[PDB]
This record gives sequence, C-alpha cells and structure tokens, in this order.
Amino acid sequence: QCVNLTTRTQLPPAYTNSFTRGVYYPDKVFRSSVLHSTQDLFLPFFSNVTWFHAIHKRFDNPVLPFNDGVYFASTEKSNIIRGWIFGTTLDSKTQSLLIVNNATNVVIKVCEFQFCNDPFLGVYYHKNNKSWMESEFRVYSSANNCTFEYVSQPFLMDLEGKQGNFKNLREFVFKNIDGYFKIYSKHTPINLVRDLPQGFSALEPLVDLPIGINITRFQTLLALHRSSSGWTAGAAAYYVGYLQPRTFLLKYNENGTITDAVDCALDPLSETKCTLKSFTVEKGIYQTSNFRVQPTESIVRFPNITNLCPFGEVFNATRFASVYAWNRKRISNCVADYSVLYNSASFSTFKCYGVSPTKLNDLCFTNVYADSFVIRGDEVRQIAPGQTGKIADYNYKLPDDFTGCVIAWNSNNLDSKVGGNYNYLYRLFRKSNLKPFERDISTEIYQAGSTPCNGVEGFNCYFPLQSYGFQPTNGVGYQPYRVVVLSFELLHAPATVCGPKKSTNLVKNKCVNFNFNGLTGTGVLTESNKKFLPFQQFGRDIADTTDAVRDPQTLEILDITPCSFGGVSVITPGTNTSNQVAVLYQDVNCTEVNVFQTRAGCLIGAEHVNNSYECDIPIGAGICASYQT
Amino acid sequence: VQLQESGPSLVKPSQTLSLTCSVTGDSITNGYWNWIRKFPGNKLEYMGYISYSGSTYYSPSLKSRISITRDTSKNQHYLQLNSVTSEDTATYYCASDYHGSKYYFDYWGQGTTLTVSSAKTTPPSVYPLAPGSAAQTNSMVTLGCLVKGYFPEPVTVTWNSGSLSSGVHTFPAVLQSDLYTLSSSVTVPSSTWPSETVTCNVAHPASSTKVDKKIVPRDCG
Amino acid sequence: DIVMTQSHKFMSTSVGHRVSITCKASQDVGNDVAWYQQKPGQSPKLLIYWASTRHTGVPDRFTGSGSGTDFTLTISNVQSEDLADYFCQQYNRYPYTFGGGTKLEIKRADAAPTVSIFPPSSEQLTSGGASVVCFLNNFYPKDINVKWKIDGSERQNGVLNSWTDQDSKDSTYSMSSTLTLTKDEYERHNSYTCEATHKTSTSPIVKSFNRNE
Repeated sequence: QCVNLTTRTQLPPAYTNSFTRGVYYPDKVFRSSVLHSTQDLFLPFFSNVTWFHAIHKRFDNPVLPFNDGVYFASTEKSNIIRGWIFGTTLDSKTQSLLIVNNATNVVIKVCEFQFCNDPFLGVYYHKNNKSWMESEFRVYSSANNCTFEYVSQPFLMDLEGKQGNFKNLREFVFKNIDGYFKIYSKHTPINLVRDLPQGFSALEPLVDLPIGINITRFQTLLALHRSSSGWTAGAAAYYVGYLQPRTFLLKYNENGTITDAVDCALDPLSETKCTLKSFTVEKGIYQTSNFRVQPTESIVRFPNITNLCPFGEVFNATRFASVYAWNRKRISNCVADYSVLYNSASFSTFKCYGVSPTKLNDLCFTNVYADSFVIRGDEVRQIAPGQTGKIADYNYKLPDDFTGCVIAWNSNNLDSKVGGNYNYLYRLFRKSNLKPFERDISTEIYQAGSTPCNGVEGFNCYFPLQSYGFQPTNGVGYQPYRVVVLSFELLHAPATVCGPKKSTNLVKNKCVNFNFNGLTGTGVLTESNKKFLPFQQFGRDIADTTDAVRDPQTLEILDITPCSFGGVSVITPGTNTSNQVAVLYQDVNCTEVNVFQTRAGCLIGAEHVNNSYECDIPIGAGICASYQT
Repeated sequence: VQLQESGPSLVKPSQTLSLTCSVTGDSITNGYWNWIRKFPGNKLEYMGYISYSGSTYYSPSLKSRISITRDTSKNQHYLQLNSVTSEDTATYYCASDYHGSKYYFDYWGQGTTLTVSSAKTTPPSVYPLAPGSAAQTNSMVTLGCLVKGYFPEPVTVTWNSGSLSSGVHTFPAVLQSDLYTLSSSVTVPSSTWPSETVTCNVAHPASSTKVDKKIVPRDCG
Repeated sequence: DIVMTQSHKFMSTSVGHRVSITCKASQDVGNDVAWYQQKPGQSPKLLIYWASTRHTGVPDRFTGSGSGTDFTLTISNVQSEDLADYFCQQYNRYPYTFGGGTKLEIKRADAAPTVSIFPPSSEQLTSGGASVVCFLNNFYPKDINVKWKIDGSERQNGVLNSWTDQDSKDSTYSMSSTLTLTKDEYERHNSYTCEATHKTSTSPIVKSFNRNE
C-alpha cells in the first residue's frame, strides 16, 4: 500500500517516434472501394510518443494525463501487463473505473476504490508446486458506492515467463467524450525485440461503457514474478501517445479493412491526397489549403497625456466655504486620471468608501461632484454612510450607497488664527433630519422648548449658525481639515468623466490588429506618401475598403497593408514515381514567410536552374518545373 | 515611555468599571488617550478616546457605554465602562498618540485582563510540587508549583515576589468545566536543590487572596 | 470602518532570509499605511508609519511600498529580535480600524529540550489530592504530541495542553501538561513518565521517577 519497490532504476522519460500507428475504425459503416475522411481523436504521424520499460533492470510506473487523449501501444510476450487504473486524481474521493485481469475474468467495476501509491501484482511461493497461481492482490484497498459490475467469460491464462523475442501485440485506444467511455482493442502475433514496428494496423471495438465520469490521470498496472520491495518483474514494453483532433483518410478495400491512412497536416505530399479524397494522385499542381498570418499583438494608441482634470487645483485650493453653504463644482469634459492622487504623498487623511478603488476606474459613473468645506477635527468620522451626529444629521447627510472618497490634509498653518477664526459657520440644531445630498442655508431660529422665539433669541432660543473654533496651539487632530467630498452617482444618464481612455504604447510594421478611436481591424501599418487633413481620422478605398489610418497628435501617415494570404499549391509527383514535393504559397514574397522568388509567390523547395527546358508542371509567369536526374 | 495598568480583575454585571492606567515617561502636555480591547484569538476593536484639552467624543456603536476621563494632576487616567456584560471580557490596552518633530509616535501599555462574571468567588488551593530523590539523574532540575481549584480568571502567579526572572515560564490556565489549572517551571541548576528553596507567590485579584507556599524538600536532614 | 483583509494568518521565516506579508485592503487608504510590532507577552508597538518613514530606534532593514490595494511589507535580514506580529491598519481618522492578524515564526538551529515530571507532595496526599505535571521547554517545532504513558498504557482522561507564544530571548517554545487525578487513582500505579517526539531524533526524550523514594 505505502511501501514502494526498491528495485526501481532511475531513467529520464525519453521519447520516440511512430510511423503509422493510431488509426482505428471510427464507425460501424461497411463500405467498399471508397476513400472517405473523418474527424475524431486520432494519433498524428511522426509524433513524440513515450519510451518506457516494463522489466525487472528499469521498473518505472509513471502517471500520464488523460484529458488530451492518449494512445496505448504495448508489446507482450510473458503476460506482464494486466490492466490499468482510471480515475480523477487517483484517490477514493469519487467514483473510479478499474479494469483488472486476474487470468480468470475481466473485472470491470466502477466504485470508490482506494488507490495506493504503487499498486502491483505478484506471484508467491515459487519453491515447490508453483503453477503460476497469483496470491498477493495489492490493486485496491476498499470498495464503496458501486454503480457498475461486469463479469466476462471464464478462461485460463498461462503466466509462465517465456524466453526469446516478443510474441503478442496489444494496442489500445483510450478516449473519453462527455463521460461516454470508449475502448478499442487489437491483438496480432508479431516478432519484435525492443521497439514498435514501422507498419500499419487497424483496431476494433469490444465493449461500450456509458459510465459518465471524467478521467484526467491514469496509470498502467504491471505484474511481477519473484522467485515487500524485492519483487522482480518480467520483460515487456508499453508506449503512451497523445491524441489530437485531426482528419485522416480511410482507404477501404472490398472487405472494409483500412490498408493505409493519409494525414492532412504532416507533409505537403499527403496534403494533396486529402483534397482529391483519393490515394493515387497524378502528376500536376493542386491546391491544398490557404495561407494565413496570425496576429501576435493588439494595437491601442492614445490621444495625449493632456486634457486632464485639474486635480492639483480643485483638491488643493485655498479658499473654501462652510459645511452648510459649500460650493459645488461641476466636473465634465476631461480625463479623470487618479494615478496622481493615490500616490501623491501629500494627504494626511485619504480614505475611500463603498467599493474597491480598482473597480472605480473600470466602471463609469454619471454624476461626479466635489463638495469641499472646512470643518473641525472632532467630527470627521460623521462624514460616512450610516452615521449620526452634528454633521450627518444637521449639516451634510450622506446616503448609504456612498462609493466616494474623503480627501483631507493638515492645514494648521493656513486656516488657524490666534484667538479663534470666526469666518465659517455651521448649523447646530434642527427640527428634523436632512436628506442625502441636501443643502440647507436657512436662518430659522430653532425653538427648543415651548416658548416661541418669534425670530429673536430668548428662553430656549439658541442661534443655530454658530461659529467654529480654530487655534494653532490646539491638538494635532483638532486642526482644521479641508475635507473635499467626492460624490458618485450611477443613473440612467450617459456617463461623462470617470477616466474612460486607458491604453498604452503601440507597435508598428507587423501583421497586427490596429484599434484606434475611429477605426479598427487587421492590417500592417506601413509607410505612406499621401497628404492628410488635420481634422480627418482615416481613409478608405473606392469600393468600401479601409486602407489608410492617421495618428491623432502625430504627423505620421500610415496605410493598412494586408498580411501574407493566399492559397497553398503543392507540386506533387506520382505515387509510384517520386515523393519529393515543394512548398509554394500564393501572392507572397521570400521574406514574410532552394529558395526562389516568382511573380505569384515564393517557391521553396526547388533549385533555380539557368537552363531552359520543356514546361512539364506549370507554376506561373513563364516559370515551370521538371524532374531531372 | 511605558504605561502600566492597575485595578481589580473581577467586576459584577450592571456595575461601573474602575481601572487606572498610569503614565510613566512623559508628562501630560500634548497628545491623546486611546483604549482598545483585545479579544481572545487576536482580534481588536476600538472603543473611544479623549483629548488632553477637555473634549470628549465616543464611538457611534457604543454611545453611552464608553466613558473615559483624564487627570493631569497625578499623571494618571481612569477607564470606566458603562453597561457591562459577559461579552466585554477582553484584554484591555491603554495607548497614547502624540506628534513631535514632524513624526508620528504611538506608544502602548503592558496588558491587563478583566472578566465580568456574576458567580461567587472560589479560594485557591496552592499546593507545592517537590521533586523526588529517586528520579532520573540530570544536570538540570526544575521546580513546580501548581494552583488548583480557583474561580474566576485571572490570577497573578510569579516567583520570589517578581524578583526571580532566570528561566521563569509563566503559563496560562486551561479552561475546564468549572475550575482552572495553573503550571509554572523555573530552570535552576542541580546544585541548588535541595539546598536552596524557592517560594512561589500566587495572587488572586478576583477575591483578594495571596497564599505563599514554600517548596520544602520534606523531610529535611 | 475599514476592513483590512489579509492573505495569511501565520508565516514562517529563517535568520538571514527575506519574508513578505501581503495584506490586500478592501478599501483605499492611500500612502497612509501603518504597521505594528508586537513582542510576545507585551503590548504592540509602532513600527512603520506613513509607509515611508521608520520609527525612532528602528534599523533600516524594514522597507515597504505599494499602490492602491497591493500592499506588501518587505522584511529583509531577519534577526532574532524581529519576532513580532505585523498588523496592517490605517491612521486616517478615528476610530483606528485594525486587521485580522499575522503571526511571524522565526526559524533557527535545533536545541536540546528539557523534560521533567514531578511526584505529588505530602500536603496533597494528606488532604486527599494528587497532581502529576509533565514539562516540555525549549523545544522546536510546536507541532508535537505530548502523550501520557502510565505503566505503559496511554491515558487521555484529564490531559490538559496549553500552548504559549514563542519566547523573545532565545526563540524557543515553552508549554506544560497537567494530569488531573485523585488519590485513589494515584496509589494504583507506581511509574509515571511522559515522552515528546521531536524532529531532532527518532527516539523521544524519556523522564521517569519512583514514588517509593
């Protein structure tokens, strides 16, 4: 369970290549003498497949992923490879598929099996009367919540270790699409020593298991034969591939057996076969695909670092008003860049409420107002959503959904006089509460008791507009703070100023995606020789084709050049004559992609010969190709 | 500048808290006075403040429950808490805030524990822990002094009336169903035992009980 | 109030390395970022004020920066005197809203612990009480198991564990273990011992005595 085998030799996971492995039957449709294509999880030709061992010097049990599709090719001569382990993370946290073979039946159970660190099989008591009977079963630990159980036909498998070369080949195809498990199997006698053959074979399905679970990691089970860490294995090999959603050609005979497969993405010789949907291709030049240059960078330019709102003059002014008769400043037609206010290092009291400050820059609000006033330092907490006091209920009431900020700084040497500053006033008493964002400049005499005031003072008649008290020799927190309240509001009106334009630097002279303030698309920004107008934005062609752009505040005229595109024509010989092909793209050059430049494109794969011969394969512009010794 | 708390450690509910955190190191000329309790489990919460000029301002959460005063004569401050309950059991800290030479200064106290409970007091049973002579031989020896059966928290357990500090490890109590259990260890050399005797001094501020038990190696020669 | 949300509640570092505490505040505080310095067993102290100026008496090995919300305290050249719980808060206006809390752990070399177990005194047997206390001081780390082995049998009844903070003098740990038992449960056994398995050795330190003297 937790004890691992100490007979493991360290080896790096080297890779190898296959020739035509990974082709199976995609469906159960019987066809005769046709060549049709299909799109499924296939193993592409000349792929980097793994190179593992199943011997006693190097005994390794690696874990490979499963979500990308794998191909399982394994050679066997002494019945060492028995089954496999399927699961999500190789644990008993969920249901897992386990298909084992104890030489009697094919046990396929879907339970919550407790997988160990290194599960393996072993045969014990090889002294007298061995008979190759298994005794140690260390595959799983427990079983709970089973949903499927299948028992195959009983048989007898000889577990005797055979000597010599390989005798059997067991190649499997494992895939999982939307929980529907599919298993392909193939068995054929072979004669191998170390590696996989360079041949072709097809696979047939055996059973269908509609389980409905996801498999991400898997591990191959191996058996050992020892004559708990001194177990020795036999002699076997197994390769793990990687499936890709490719398209192959299926050459059907009169019996429906695939004899050869053609990849449409391996070599340009085989790409011509997928166009004509046949194996025998005559001498000539045919189109295979289309060339296209993918963009690698998005282009977003700026208009200028100017046209900013005066945050250094509004939020740093000298003359302000009172808390009840404050001056409301209108903010419109600017760029609300808050980069100079967050790291200004000049505000002793800087706090924001409501939401995150990163969300305020990515979300645009409608009403952006500034409420600046000078108050004392005892009731600064009352400027907050959900507060009570002489400011939030008598001077300046804030709504509960306040997402603004509070900006203040030390002004002990600016708004403080010796003897008391009586320039600003504040409301003390009121008959009731206020409204959110409400101005009250009334001079009504408050009546505390039952005695009427009649506009003048008297018994229980105090003046509500009292004066502030400022002192330079007062406390360090009771200094007058020039609090500038920034109001935020989101309504059905269109938003005006919340810093809309956020971009960066731009590149040019590449196949990129330009995105300006008035034109977007895809094109190469090359040099131009035209003459533009200072109020224009871009230019178009006759038949509605954008082919020119202009910088906002830079004297630079650029055109919209299309990238390298066009069809892919491959010159291919006959199937029984030669196999050398050339790469020829249309409407390109030999710089943006045996190299020669023609009028139709760049010809790569043909050596230029000054001798003029007979035109056998046409290319274009008086250039032809031939097959010389 | 280091403050120091003082006062009782057991206040009955529906009463008035009476604590005193003195100021040592700086006279009361300019600054403020804060009071922040510490919940068990590394949690803090602001309560209120009062300036040195005579201006009072309280928290909007606890309006009529926070009442902190000042005293510029004896350089001390009083800490009162109105409408106490069982949720006010926390570690009280007194702090000050003052500026100077365009710098920000923030100093704190030492720490006190106040527990509000309406249950009756329990006298502690201080029992000594004398090591045996048939124990395992070692170059270093320890002395023990266990207090069992006291209520409520907290207490003040030290060694030699606070004068001993070499290897003194003060450990808190363990929360049982009804009682508590103390433990203390002092690293002493092996040449002192059993020639020298160290007396543990455990004080119970919740019931004004001070029991001194001398660790005597009974029986002596 | 300002919610000072932290990323982790406890971090560990060694002597001579660099540690960093990430405290992402949900509300904007600007450049007014404050930090604390809480010695274990004492009150917290002011360490860094206004995120660019150090306190009087603090060396220049404590730096700090940030922009908006991503505030990370950079601590380089960690010494033995840097054992403190760094808290992130704001000093804009009253009240001073504080954060959750981050406990810093200082790593150093191994040390030999001290295990001692005491028999009950004659005054406890006269009244009818008994108390067996196991000790474990100057040990590392704190993730240990203190089990009682009374005559080779494991007993979990009456076992009291009390873990304390890291000491600020030698960067070690200190705890205790008291076994609650009566006089009838004391005379039925003879040998009392307690062991503590540490990472310094595979065999735990044993300590036994004899009540017959």
